[PDB]
Amino acid sequence: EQIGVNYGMDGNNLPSAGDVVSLMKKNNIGKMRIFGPNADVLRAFANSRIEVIVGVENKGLEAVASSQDSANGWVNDNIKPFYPSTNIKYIAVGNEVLEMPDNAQYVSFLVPAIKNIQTALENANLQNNIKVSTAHAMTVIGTSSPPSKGTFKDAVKDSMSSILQFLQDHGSPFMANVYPYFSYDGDRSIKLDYALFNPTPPVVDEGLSYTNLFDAMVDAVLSAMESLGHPNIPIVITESGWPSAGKDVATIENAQTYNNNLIKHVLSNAGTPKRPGSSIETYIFALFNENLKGPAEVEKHFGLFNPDEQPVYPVKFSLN
Repeated sequence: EQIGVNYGMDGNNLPSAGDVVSLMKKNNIGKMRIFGPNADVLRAFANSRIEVIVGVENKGLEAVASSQDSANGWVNDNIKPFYPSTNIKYIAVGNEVLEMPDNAQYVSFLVPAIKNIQTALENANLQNNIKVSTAHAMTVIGTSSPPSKGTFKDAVKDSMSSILQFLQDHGSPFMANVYPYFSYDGDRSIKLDYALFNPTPPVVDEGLSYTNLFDAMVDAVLSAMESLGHPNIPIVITESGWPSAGKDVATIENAQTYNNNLIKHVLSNAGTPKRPGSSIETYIFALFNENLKGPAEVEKHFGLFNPDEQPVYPVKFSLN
């Protein structure tokens, strides 16, 4: 029912955690994601009722993969002290680990880290309350057009099969970072209107109507999961957004259009064409412009808000 955001912290000038809680409450933002442990933040969110995804940082995967004691320590230090007052719902063990050159060094730690974090939750008696997954980039997807033909790249199938079985066994969601922006930027034969949810001819695929690129990308992931024998794993969109400066189509107007339209889309009952009828759990990337991101200028312009909490552009955060 309420939208989520990524609470990215890679800026040198961002608000206190308490101010961030107030900003989310004021704007009916009901879910948030952090990329790593942060006690000050989890403390600030106590009794806020905001649902929280806490990450294991990619650089922390090796420790928790290599030892159950380490994974137990991670849960006991970073999660257990804050639950249930802070409503932690998921641990996202790693971010964009697979099919990403910068993270190739961490790939061998991914699956054992997921499993050890799960065991650590069980050891803490938190397994009924908090589930475990990992956030994937779209680089894990091989074929994506048409969405019905979606597959995983051959190179990730082994890892992905293991991950999907884990998810099925634990009733845990696939977490996807999904950016029509990047798909469009890299292939200008895509219609910009389709990327933005603007009026555009729908794409009919096996009787299903794709009115926008977001739905097409998400459904390619669903088809890919089905192709590995997993038709019943839900998807949480851990990131989606559109930068407001730094490229021809990275503008105030386009970011405003994309994020307003995305919110209206995912909070509605539309669903996606393969899974219609229910809201899509989504975390906008990101709450603030983050002035230490880079190197490309677009990276510093993913915020719904400037660091002073002034909107970068107006956003309707609810269906009301």
